[PDB]
Amino acid sequence: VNSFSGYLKLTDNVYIKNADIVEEAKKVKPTVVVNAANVYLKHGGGVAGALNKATNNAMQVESDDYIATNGPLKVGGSCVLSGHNLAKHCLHVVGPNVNKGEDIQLLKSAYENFNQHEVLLAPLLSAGIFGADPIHSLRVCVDTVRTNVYLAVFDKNLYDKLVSSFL
Ligand SMILES: Nc1nc2c(Cl)cccc2s1
Repeated sequence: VNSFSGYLKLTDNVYIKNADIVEEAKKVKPTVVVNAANVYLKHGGGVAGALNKATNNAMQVESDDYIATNGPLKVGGSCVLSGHNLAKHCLHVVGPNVNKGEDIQLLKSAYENFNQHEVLLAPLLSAGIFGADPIHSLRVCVDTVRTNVYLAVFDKNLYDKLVSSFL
């Protein structure tokens, strides 16, 4: 049993809810929250910008030190950093950004990072300002992630379309 409430069950291991991920993290304090990161961990807007704002910029400060030591992530890659006030850990995952011309086949590699964690609160990778089709992102998630994933969808309209169209 876990703390997640109000989710629709899509499969054995994938759950979905219309919820503001910043507000969901604050309520649940999950072991892992996933950030929709870029390779520079520059959390300016989107999921990254919203989560970073909720940490009072502490996520960005920590991220800048990580990049100064390690250099940029790979598209499809990830790193584990602090969850600050939102979670124990934040898994920063880089899905491909279609608005930069990145290979959408890298979306499966991105979701494979989730399999290193037994339970996660996450957004749909490469959705929103990363430009991918969220219906596609949900299909790749279901077909790739084997651990227990609780997906948060900000847009009520999109949430209802993801559920109604789910095979
Ligand atoms: N507070 C929140 N901001 C966002 C943004 Cl900017 C994108 C996607 C989901 C959420 S939840």
